[PDB]
Amino acid sequence: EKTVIKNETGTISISQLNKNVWVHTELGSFDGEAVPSNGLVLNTSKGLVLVDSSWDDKLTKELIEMVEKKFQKRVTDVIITHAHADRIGGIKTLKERGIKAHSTALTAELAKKNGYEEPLGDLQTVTNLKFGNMKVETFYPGKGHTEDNIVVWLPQYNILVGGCLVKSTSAKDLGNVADAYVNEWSTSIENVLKRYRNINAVVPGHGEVGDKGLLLHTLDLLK
Ligand SMILES: [Zn+2]
Ligand SMILES: [Zn+2]
Repeated sequence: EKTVIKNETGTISISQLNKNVWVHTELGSFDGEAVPSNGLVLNTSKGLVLVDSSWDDKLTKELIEMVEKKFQKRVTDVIITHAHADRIGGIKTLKERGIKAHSTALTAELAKKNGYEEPLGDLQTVTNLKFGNMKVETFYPGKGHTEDNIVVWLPQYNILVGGCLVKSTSAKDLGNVADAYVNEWSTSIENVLKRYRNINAVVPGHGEVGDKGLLLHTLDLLK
């Protein structure tokens, strides 16, 4: 069984996928309803790297503090996968702590438009990063859940962070489609399936970790 570690109220939890990769999950509170959100923690020889922040600054601060204490190293970098609050809500905390906040230019453009502090806008359609020995690829597959959503691939593990482009099994509909492109979203998923033909685990933006079947599930929800 996978190691799971929580804060006191259970609003932040980390679950181990392998020696150096954990999923972080936080509960936001909205109209009295708990709404969970996932990202990744990468434990690298040169610091911790997160995929996504959290709903707000309070949660982002607590997440950073938890992982820095546990892994005994600093959070150095975060990859922001689109400009909604569950992804980027902690950007003020990142910037003031000197944590590098990577994003596409479009994500940065949308963040600014919406009144958030800006991430770096450094990621291209395909970008390859390396942190210590940890390899990370970012990929913009096209519009879907939002116009700017990217996925993150760990080629040493064939782990895909689908983010909010990819729905969990428990999701029975597409959720928030105000900012979505539902006629393009299938093609974007197909672009991911074509790029990564052998996938070991898929982390959705919300809900339980799964596998390639989550991509197929999302295709079915788009019919
Ligand atoms: Zn979103
Ligand atoms: Zn989301």
